[PDB]
Amino acid sequence: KTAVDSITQKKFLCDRTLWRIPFSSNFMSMGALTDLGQNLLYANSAHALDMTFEVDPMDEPTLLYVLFEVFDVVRVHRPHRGVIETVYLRTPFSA
Amino acid sequence: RVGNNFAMEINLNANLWRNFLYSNIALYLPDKLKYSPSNVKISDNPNTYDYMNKRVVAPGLVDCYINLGARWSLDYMDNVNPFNHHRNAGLRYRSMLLGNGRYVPFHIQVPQKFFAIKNLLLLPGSYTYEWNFRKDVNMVLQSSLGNDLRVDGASIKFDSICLYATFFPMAHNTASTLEAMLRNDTNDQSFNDYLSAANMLYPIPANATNVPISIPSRNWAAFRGWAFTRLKTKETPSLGSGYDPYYTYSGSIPYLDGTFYLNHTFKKVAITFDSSVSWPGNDRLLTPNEFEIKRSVDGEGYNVAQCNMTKDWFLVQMLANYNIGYQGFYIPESYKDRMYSFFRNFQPMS
Amino acid sequence: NHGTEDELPNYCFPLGGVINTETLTKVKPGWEKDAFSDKNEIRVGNNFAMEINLNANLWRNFLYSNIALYLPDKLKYSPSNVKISDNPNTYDYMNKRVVAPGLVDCYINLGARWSLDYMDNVNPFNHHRNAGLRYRSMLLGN
Amino acid sequence: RVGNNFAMEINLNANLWRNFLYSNIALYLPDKLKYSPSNVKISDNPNTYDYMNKRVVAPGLVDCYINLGARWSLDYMDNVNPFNHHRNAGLRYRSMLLGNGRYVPFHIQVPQKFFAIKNLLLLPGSYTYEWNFRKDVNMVLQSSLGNDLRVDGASIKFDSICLYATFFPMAHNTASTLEAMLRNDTNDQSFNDYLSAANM
Amino acid sequence: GSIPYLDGTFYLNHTFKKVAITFDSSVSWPGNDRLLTPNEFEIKRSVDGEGYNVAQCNMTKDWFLVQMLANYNIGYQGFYIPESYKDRMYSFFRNFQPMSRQVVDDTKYKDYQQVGILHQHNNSGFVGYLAPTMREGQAYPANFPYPLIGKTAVDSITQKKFLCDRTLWRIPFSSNFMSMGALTDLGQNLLYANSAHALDMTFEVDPMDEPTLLYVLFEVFDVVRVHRPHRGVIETVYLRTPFSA
Amino acid sequence: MMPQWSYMHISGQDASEYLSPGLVQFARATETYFSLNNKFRNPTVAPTHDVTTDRSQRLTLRFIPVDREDTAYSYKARFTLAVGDNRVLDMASTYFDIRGVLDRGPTFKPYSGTAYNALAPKGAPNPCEWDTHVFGQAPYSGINITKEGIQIGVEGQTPKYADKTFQPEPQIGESQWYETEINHAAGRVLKKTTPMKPCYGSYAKPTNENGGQGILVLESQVEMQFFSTTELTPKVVLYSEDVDIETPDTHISYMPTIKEGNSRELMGQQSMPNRPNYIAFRDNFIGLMYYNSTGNMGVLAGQASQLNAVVDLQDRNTELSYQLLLDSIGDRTRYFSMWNQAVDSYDPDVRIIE
Amino acid sequence: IRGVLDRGPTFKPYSGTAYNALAPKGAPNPCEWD
Amino acid sequence: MPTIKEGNSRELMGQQSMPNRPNYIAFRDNFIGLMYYNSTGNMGVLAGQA
Repeated sequence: KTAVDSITQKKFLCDRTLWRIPFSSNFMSMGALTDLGQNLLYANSAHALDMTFEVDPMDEPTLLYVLFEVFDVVRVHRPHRGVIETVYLRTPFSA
Repeated sequence: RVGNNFAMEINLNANLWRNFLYSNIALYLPDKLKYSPSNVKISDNPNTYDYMNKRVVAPGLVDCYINLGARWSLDYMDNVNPFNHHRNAGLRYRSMLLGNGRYVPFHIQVPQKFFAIKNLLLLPGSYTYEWNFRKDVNMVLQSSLGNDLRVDGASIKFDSICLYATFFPMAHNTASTLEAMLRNDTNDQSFNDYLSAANMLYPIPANATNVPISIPSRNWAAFRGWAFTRLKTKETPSLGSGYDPYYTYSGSIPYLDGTFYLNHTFKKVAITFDSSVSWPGNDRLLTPNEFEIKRSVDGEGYNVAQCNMTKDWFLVQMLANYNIGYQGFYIPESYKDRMYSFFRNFQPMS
Repeated sequence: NHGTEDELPNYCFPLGGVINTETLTKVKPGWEKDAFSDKNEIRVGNNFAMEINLNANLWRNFLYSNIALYLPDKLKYSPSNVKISDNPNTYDYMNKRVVAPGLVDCYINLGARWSLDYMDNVNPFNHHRNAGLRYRSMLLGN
Repeated sequence: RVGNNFAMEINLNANLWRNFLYSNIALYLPDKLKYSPSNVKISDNPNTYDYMNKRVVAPGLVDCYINLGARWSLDYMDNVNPFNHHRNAGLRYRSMLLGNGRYVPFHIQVPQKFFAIKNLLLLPGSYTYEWNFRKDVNMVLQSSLGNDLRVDGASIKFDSICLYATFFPMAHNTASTLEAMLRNDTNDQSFNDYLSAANM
Repeated sequence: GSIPYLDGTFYLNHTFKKVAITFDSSVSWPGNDRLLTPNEFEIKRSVDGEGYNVAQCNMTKDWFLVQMLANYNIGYQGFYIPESYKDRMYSFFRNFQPMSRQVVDDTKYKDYQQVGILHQHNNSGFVGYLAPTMREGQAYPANFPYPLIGKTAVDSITQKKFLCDRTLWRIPFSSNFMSMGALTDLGQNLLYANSAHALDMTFEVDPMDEPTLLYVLFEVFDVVRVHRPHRGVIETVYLRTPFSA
Repeated sequence: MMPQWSYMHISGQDASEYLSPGLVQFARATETYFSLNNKFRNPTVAPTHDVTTDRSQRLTLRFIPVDREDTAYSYKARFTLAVGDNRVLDMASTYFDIRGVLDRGPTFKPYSGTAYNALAPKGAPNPCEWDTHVFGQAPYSGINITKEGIQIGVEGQTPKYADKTFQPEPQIGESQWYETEINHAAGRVLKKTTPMKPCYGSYAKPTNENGGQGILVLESQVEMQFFSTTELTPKVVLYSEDVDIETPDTHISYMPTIKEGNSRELMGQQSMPNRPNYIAFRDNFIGLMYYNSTGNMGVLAGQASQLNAVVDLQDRNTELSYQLLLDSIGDRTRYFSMWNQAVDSYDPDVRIIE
Repeated sequence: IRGVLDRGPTFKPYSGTAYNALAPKGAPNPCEWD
Repeated sequence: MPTIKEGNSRELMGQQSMPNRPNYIAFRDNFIGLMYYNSTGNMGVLAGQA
């Protein structure tokens, strides 16, 4: 009966997961090699990228960990006994 | 005896609840809420066990009447690594796997995780297999308190290391034939790293609110997308160099083990190609020029799921994780909602 | 009701470990006094202790809180010297009607897996341990 | 009152832990670690409940400081049957399924487990079906302590036994046709015991 | 109590040391220099051979490999947790429990003193003496147990063991120990079909101060074909091989 | 062989082959409401050729380091991994077997609370003395008290006295609950030379097989102290002694005075259990091996090729990649000791208070 | 099958006691003696 | 038990009570043991009367 005037606070937690923004025209998964990933716009020319993150302030040094999703592949060839030759390719972001 | 017997009263249930609160939450509260004990010697190093063990915290900060009737995580603990705790079952088990004592002669088997060779079928021949192992206790060992084990006397020595290999006892004619086939380039083996990503770390100064990053003009063909979190510098060792002199921490390392816990501190993300073209643009999102992760009261209308998350962000995460969104929202199937998935870990609160 | 594991007794002791100490004087050997203070507190015998059956209590509190209080109103009775509402659909009414603990005590149907005949026809979902309802309640706030 | 109130202290959590240890591990320790109580009459038969109930065991053998910080089963208990325990949920459930009392009129349904006939599809005809049932309480009954029920007064009597059979209400033309097919040796049924072993 | 033989409440699998299998009193099986210790199946080793153990307990690499293959065909292409539907209640992994602990080294700790329950005191004054009875005694520093941690931790020794209840040890008669069909490959080897053989087995176990029994299951085919030629007629043909009735 | 096997279906055709076509058709048509499948055996036969070798061959090979380099902060081991002719090796079945010694240090505490006198009120002190006053307890009831000490009995007609080194034992006291009034009592106390510490958490190593903790110098130093009521035979006998008192898992939660030395003041100090602190190797042995560090890159090369098949970038994250991989192909809530596979987690009720 | 079973006097489907469980385990009942 | 001596005395006021050990008794899992199996002396019977 004597409950005090109150205010409501809402928030959320989401541990042990990574935020995701897929490079897909509809954000859906339709294959490892996305549709935008094969758009001539991104194949015929180079582009520069700018990102701006806004975060809650923390009273201590932190780090923004960004994963640029790509293809990190290797083809292994073993032509003769005791011989191992490999071809590494990471695209985008080639070594 | 004339009258009732002599009796003393105690609230059992209230006590048990209280002991649980003080042991599991109170003592793990940030150091700024604590104070040094009087007339007792206490270490000067805050990364010390002695320090974390003697700093005193008042029970009244997390007493049995704390946020009564609510399902709420303390704002003070939201940004505290939840895995550096004595109730971390995984860590507790690995600790007891070695024994209950300080001195331990160990014998372990360590797996190869490098993607290019972990599942490789190696053909006949002689190969040089060489690897490097760390001796830094803050890297190879883990503590629930996360104190500096270099300072707190933890020590390790490697006596002997062997390499074991098991071979299917394959029929020689068959093995011989399989070998011939696998030596043609048409049948070359190929593997991709599961994570499949270039990993970047950008510093966010204390109290900094805006974090702008810039990638100089490059090729984006085959680009799959972005994934991101936030880490504490104190909990992220400097890699590349064989030894990090300023690493005075031994708790979980989100960057390597996946114990992420700061995803709730992101406000919004703006993506721009060639400094003018907004992506995804095309007036797709309710707030078209950027990805708003959460809103503060002023924009309640655009939030959902009964918390501060926006409809836009909830939609993108559901689609990105399960392709759910264009034909209704519902709980994803268990086999697709793994341990590190979005929904499984989504916890709205009020 | 598989009972309680109360084989070992539970006691509470004085804050100082002992309390009924008696004043004695140091002595040297027939024997002669010594002067050590002549006023030393030494307790002769075991310390002062009180006993309590922890497990039986916890079991009992569980029974009264979750079953007793939810028993049909016909098994309850109005409290004396206390004002109570006339409307039985009222919270005040359901909160003040008193029920005797002895109706669902820790020795109720001992050794059996049995739902009380009185509760079989009582809606089991209208309970404070209904996790679903509790969650939706906390989803709004406290 | 001048000063603080009168108070008594007790370590709740330590007590609860201790009671758990004594009740579930201590009392189940091997008899060689126990000793007979003084001034109390105790049975001579070690397979007796009275014996297993009065033999006293010291709490200090499995106290709250036992192998602290470790995940370890006591070497003494490794070779002790872990299922003969009051925390055996399965046994506890079957016990409560009958009731909480000593005297129980029972009514049960018992399945045929012999592999050669358990899943057999029996065709039209009259068959003699006969089986034998045990009355030995140490065989048909189970206790958590494992005491000798023949000596400890357990008793059982079989009043009546019936045989029940359920038939799919199959169309007669279809049943008739299925019967004809199953009577040819080419369509003989065959089963193998799941365990498939000679036991020595 | 429970009758392991009939209900499956097995709990003594940890007491086996090794098993040696021999055909015609001279030919070791599986032989062929397959196992690290080729002449026998070593289930567990005691310190002297730590090098050949795994999973952080006293089990040998050889035995862990055989059991994993026999139960799930896991072993030649890496070790990993088997799929839940294949790791049932009476399966190997589900019940495998490796354990370790430390204890005072009674031969290297200078101040060692062997004290039995009769003279150990911890919580003296607050507990009963050698019984679950009324408290007695007086408060006083405890003299037991020895500290295994802290600045004054005592010289210790490590002990490793394991439990593996409600399961059966398995040694399949398969050339690679894998399951490739009910009728195994060795089971159809002309060597075992064209002639009779005698078998010798030698089990080494931990001693127990009471009569026990070695329960051996010789896996075979226990089959029956049912014939029902006419109304009210049931004829059966039973065949159990090997070990025919 | 053949004959009986085929007839009993131990080998041969499947039910779908040996049953008449009519029944097979019928079984398929009725499967949904009346099943006949479990009534006919379907044999499974393993292949007998071209799978396993008849020749002598090891299933598991063990390789020793051809070169090892134990350095300041890292360890390097090189092996000559040899895959014989007519053999193939799946790298997933290889692993480094490591033996060494670990000292978790003095801050390792695998448990909450204390191992010593956990039931004692956290402020209760041990029977002690200071400057000289005594605060103790005499729980043992003996026959009589003389200059010889407390009498525990009589061997024949001769009086048997308590053995100073361990008698009386703190653990023993009167059996009944009501006060019977003890006339000749005994107990143990700590000399003023032994620092005062709360009972809770108190430990002192024993110096004799009987549990006594008196310090030896090598003879016992126990000194009897007799007491009589303020009102002339002694009623109480205390066996005072010095013990190597230590508090290995607790600390003082309340220090009354900064002043050193035992005083009445110190009797009001309180003890509290040290914070638990588990120390162990990481989940899946994360951190033990170097990955994504060009300065300590792994090596896998044919001796005949000399070219390193391993090419790493510090831009890659192998450990995390493996963490996420396991989650996708299995139940990460299950533990597997071999790989130290026990995922980091927290109590849901601790992260979010309900 | 229908029959009658007597689990005997050693059957005790529970831990503790059904009578005066809260009474100190050493407290006696009001009594008299000589 | 304080004294072996029979009869009520002041001594008996110091005796202590303890709950009897729990002991569940029931039919076995899947009614194991009720029916005879693998015992040639009490073999089951299923035969056509014809």
